Amino acid sequence: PRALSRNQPQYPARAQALRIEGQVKVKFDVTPDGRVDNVQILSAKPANMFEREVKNAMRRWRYEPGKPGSGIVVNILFKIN
Amino acid sequence: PDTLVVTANRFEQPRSTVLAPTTVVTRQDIDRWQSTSVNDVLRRLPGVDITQNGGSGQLSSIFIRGTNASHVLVLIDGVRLNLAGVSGSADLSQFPIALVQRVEYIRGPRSAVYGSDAIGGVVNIITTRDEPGTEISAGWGSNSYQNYDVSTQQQLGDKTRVTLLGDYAHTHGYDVVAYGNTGTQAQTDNDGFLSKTLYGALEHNFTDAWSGFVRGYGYDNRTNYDAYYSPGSPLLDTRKLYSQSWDAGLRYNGELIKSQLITSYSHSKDYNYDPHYGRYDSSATLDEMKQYTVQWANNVIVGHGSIGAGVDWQKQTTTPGTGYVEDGYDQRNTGIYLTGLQQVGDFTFEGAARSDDNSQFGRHGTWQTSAGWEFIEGYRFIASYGTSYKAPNLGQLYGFYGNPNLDPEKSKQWEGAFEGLTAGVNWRISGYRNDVSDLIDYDDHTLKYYNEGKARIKGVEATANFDTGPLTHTVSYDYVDARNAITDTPLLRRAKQQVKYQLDWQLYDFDWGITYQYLGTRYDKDYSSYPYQTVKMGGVSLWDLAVAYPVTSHLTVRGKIANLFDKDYETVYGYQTAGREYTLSGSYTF
Ligand code: CNC
Ligand SMILES: CCCCCCCCCCCC[N+](C)(C)[O-]
Ligand SMILES: CCCCCCCC
Ligand SMILES: CCCCCCCC
Ligand SMILES: CCCCCCCC
Ligand SMILES: CCCCCC
Ligand SMILES: CCCCCC
Ligand SMILES: [Ca+2]
Ligand SMILES: [Ca+2]
Repeated sequence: PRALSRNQPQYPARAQALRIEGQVKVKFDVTPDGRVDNVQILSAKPANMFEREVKNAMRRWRYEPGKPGSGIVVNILFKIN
Repeated sequence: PDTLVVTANRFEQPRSTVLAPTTVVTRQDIDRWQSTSVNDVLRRLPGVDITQNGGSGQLSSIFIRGTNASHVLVLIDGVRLNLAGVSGSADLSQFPIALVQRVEYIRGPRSAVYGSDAIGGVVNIITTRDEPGTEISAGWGSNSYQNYDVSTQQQLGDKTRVTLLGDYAHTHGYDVVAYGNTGTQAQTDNDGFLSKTLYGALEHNFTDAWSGFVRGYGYDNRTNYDAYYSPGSPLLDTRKLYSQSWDAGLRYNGELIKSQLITSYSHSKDYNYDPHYGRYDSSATLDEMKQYTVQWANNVIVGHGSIGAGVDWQKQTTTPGTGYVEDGYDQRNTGIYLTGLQQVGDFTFEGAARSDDNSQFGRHGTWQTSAGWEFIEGYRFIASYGTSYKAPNLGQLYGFYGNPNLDPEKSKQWEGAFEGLTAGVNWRISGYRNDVSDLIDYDDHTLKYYNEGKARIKGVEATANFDTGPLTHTVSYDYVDARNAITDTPLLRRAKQQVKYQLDWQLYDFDWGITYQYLGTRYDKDYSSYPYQTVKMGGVSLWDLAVAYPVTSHLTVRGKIANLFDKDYETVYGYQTAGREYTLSGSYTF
């Protein structure tokens, strides 16, 4: 599987206001038409902070048609400069 | 695994309300929902109960967490929308949806950081976006609805951006009936709405840190409604509202300090008249206001949070007869505020205090605090308390309907909330109480405003969002018990219960949305015979269905069915609602 567009998650307002960094690791599948599928959250730091923004964004992610895969894993890091 | 990296955008200033219940609506939400009015947006949101004296363009009222229609503070880019009327209630039917790029919405005790008179909540309509490109859009629906819109945002030089927008929206509408309010004879005319908007903005970065903007916009709305008919007298049946706003500002945006100095002017003219006698005839009314605001706000990052502080100045002047005050009025206000936010271990604290000096009412302070604890990873308890303060409008003191000894409404308010993330479900549940003293009402008998004692509001707010495979679920539940504490009688037009459920999914590149709403039991006054009795309206369920398809990379077509089962219902007794309505639209982007 190769990525074609992976729209960036928004930085949660509470996290930016409290100067909080972290990360979320995601696992999902890649359909024949380049749709992202069966999204799970494998780990998240800190808990109850970044998940919803990741899941939202991932709805829009598009990959290459057509080479599917099963547990494709992406780690997403949230940083404040 | 690949790593994506998300870096906080420094040009975003998040508010110190991280502990408050808040909702943001983006332009992606609005586009998808195919909303043709601002009310169609706010009605989706927790704590919000909207009523309406008909349909598009007719008066709508917003009850946040059981409070009155004037208890919601409505801001446009952080500044009060022009509100000249004696009722003191915002009518967001008149604000054009084409200007709305984001809505920021808060409710409960913390709301009054934005202004001490946000007893129920704050609705902040943001008209600016960062979205390069051009969009041309067009749409048609039931009751001869038509909309044409063009907007563009373009680089005018390397550090200078220009945004332009024009919008035209028209509907013939339907007969609102206005049962019991039309005097001797009903007016079976269709009651439509025409709204034309124009907007321009210019933003310029002097350096990476220092920026400047200037913006201007206006709209011209004509609405038809139904009114008291007496044969041989003027029938004030139509409204012409003109509005224009002009803003200019300087921002410093550093790593740790952010400062803005903004200057705003808004001029509104609201006419009600009989087309047959004319809009300048002695029979027409005009509410006209010029409002000038200067704000200076500052925020400093401090550890795990920040401290903010600022000063504001507002002047309102109204012309003779505005608010039925024979000669109009002049009102001035000077405010200072302080805010603080800090996470310490598993505890978060937030606090704000403001003081306002009013040319009429003198000096008043309000304040709020929240303390949160994450007691198990992912799970929080948050407690919060605040006060609020709302002076009568000068109309309610000095005009035809006025009572010069009216006292201000004061509110004490608390809330306790749990939030969690449990098996993919982001949930929150809170209970709240609002005690509002010296509650202001209008007396039908004597045609004057009075203080009517105290209101006591108790409520529960519950929210959940979660995804089940291809489906996204957004759910809220509200219960509100809003009573006049002296008579224990329920406050009118507030639903005891609401359920809101959004369900989104895509299949085969079609993006679908189902919206369900349950509106619970509501009391209202029957005006068809005196003394005016209270009626109870039963609960109703309403369904909307919306679909979007990207025909090409630049063209999307959308279709909507609002009230899919053509359910009859009313949010104000006597005022008919639309019934089942169809919309088709298109957006071409480049
Ligand atoms: C009582 C009443 C009513 N009003 Co006056 C009348 N006649 N109104 C008044 C009185 C004040 C009510 C009050 N402050 O409590 C009174 C006589 C001062 C008044 C004044 C006006 N009203 C006016 C009009 C036309 C209307 N009024 C109605 C709301 C017409 C009402 C018809 C109806 N049966 O609903 C009405 C009969 C009942 C209101 C009520 O019981 N609310 C109960 C409460 C719990 O609900 P609520 O939603 O929070 O009601 C609020 C609003 O109605 C607000 N409000 C009242 N009228 C208006 C008008 C506008 C434009 C706005 C933005 C707000 C209001 O006052 C309440 C806030 O406290 C209206 C639907 C009647 C009609 N069918 O013709 C009509 C609006 C038509 C439209 N869709 O735009 C005036 C423009 C009349 C004029 N030409 O000057 C004027 C504007 C006031 C303003 N901008 O603030
Ligand atoms: C215009 C006055 C604003 C009030 C803010 C008071 C605290 C400022 C103290 C400076 C702190 C230094 N630092 C590292 C956080 O930038
Ligand atoms: C209520 C606690 C158990 C939830 C565990 C689910 C892990 C995704
Ligand atoms: C995925 C096909 C859409 C049908 C949904 C309509 C249900 C009310
Ligand atoms: C409320 C006015 C009554 C006339 C007929 C009702 C049809 C729903
Ligand atoms: C440049 C227009 C802004 C208005 C300042 C009062
Ligand atoms: C689903 C809760 C609403 C129940 C109506 C009494
Ligand atoms: Ca009519
Ligand atoms: Ca009419």
